[PDB]
Amino acid sequence: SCDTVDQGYQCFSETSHLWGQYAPFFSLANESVISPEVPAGCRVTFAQVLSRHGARYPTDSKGKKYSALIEEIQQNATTFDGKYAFLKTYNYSLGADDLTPFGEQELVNSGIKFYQRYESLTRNIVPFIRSSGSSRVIASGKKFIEGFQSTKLKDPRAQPGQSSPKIDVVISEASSSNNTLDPGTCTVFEDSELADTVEANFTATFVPSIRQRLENDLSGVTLTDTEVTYLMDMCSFDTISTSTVDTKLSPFCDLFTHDEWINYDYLQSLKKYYGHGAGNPLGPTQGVGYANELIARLTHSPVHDDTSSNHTLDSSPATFPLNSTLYADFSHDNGIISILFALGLYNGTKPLSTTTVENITQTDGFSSAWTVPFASRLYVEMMQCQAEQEPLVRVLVNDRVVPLHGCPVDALGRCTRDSFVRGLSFARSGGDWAECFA
Ligand SMILES: *[C@@H]1O[C@H](CO)[C@@H](O)[C@H](O)[C@H]1NC(C)=O
Ligand SMILES: *[C@@H]1O[C@H](CO)[C@@H](O)[C@H](O)[C@H]1NC(C)=O
Ligand SMILES: *[C@@H]1O[C@H](CO)[C@@H](O)[C@H](O)[C@H]1NC(C)=O
Ligand SMILES: *[C@@H]1O[C@H](CO)[C@@H](O)[C@H](O)[C@H]1NC(C)=O
Repeated sequence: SCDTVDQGYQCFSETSHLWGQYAPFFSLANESVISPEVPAGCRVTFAQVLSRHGARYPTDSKGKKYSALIEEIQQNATTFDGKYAFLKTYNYSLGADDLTPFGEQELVNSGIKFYQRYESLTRNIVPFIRSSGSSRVIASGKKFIEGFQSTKLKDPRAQPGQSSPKIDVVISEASSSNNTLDPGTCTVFEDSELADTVEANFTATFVPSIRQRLENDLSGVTLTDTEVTYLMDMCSFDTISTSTVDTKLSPFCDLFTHDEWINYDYLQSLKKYYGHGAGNPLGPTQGVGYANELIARLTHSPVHDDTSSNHTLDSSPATFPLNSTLYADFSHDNGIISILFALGLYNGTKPLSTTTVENITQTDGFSSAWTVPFASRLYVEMMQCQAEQEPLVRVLVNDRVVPLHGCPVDALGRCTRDSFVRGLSFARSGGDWAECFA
């Protein structure tokens, strides 16, 4: 009941919604001031979904550190009581890198939801599908296709025995690969340390108090600030790795107060903002490949790009068809942040304060949790309306209508295609990709 196909993960939302990019997808449809519904007189003629992979186990690296930290807490501490008792016996048995059962289901759900929302097209049109080449992203693509195909089969209006939807293109994450979904070739951006600095500066403003209380409660234990954030991370990973994802919040969660979760969440928005978003000088530049691919799709014309795009892939109709109506792309949070910013979507957002928490009003809709949670989705729609000769573009971020920037937006969040594309002059010029090397 608190976890559904349509509304996502609304369980314990006072905690679970502040885990940033470790938050399980939760729908923001009700938080949308503008209605997500197709307006009257309007028909959707195009839909692209860009999705993150689903909930996962910790990376092997982080998982070794979590697991070693907890042993140390077990070897050293003398008092494990009250909220701390569970820690004496806690037996680290999380897996590593792979999607969890819960994460698998999120993407099945996401396929169901995309199939249903665009049913008057998904009934007879097989989406053209791409995925960044990482096992968890690929597996996610296939779970999404699973749920989509299940729903098509049950739909009385679906044209049956069409080819299956499949992952048409797996884009390489190798270091030499031009990957629009998650670029790794911008040498100077790859070397950036802005995020780390910001992370440390902000963690120093709220973590030491927590560190202190933990050392106080667990006599014999001594912790770094970084270690405290590991036990904060465990609250998400120990909640959504288990069978009890829907019924029980991890015990890690209750070692920290709501106000500390607020800082945690904000910390997570900072890492993403200065790591991959407008805060980082080459962050939005990581999104221009995809933005140029998006424009080719919207205008049914050849990709004009010389940043992250692979030309062998994009100049062939087989691996980059221009008229497929429906498209699905699967990737990582960091690439999705860059793309969100390269598309102008958060150009109402002032650079985030590195010293003080900012609520979702101050940041004008930007947060890690609101943009790239586990199984995040972005939908780009093109629609044709009664009073207008031109197609109108509309964008939703996790079910929230996000008003376009760079073009004359109407009160429904939309701009004409031609003006939206013209607005994307930063991506059209290649953004700051020339600086990847000087
Ligand atoms: C572009 O894609 C092709 C086809 O998958 C591949 O073999 C080649 O490595 C890619 N080139 C770059 C620069 O990514
Ligand atoms: C546990 O004690 C060891 C050895 O004294 C020390 O080096 C380590 O930092 C302590 N760790 C924690 C998490 O308290
Ligand atoms: C890959 O991107 C680089 C850097 O933008 C570009 O110059 C090169 O020609 C591209 N290679 C392919 C196969 O698209
Ligand atoms: C968004 O603002 C950035 C901030 O520099 C600018 O480069 C970009 O062109 C703007 N994009 C749109 C669509 O307005």
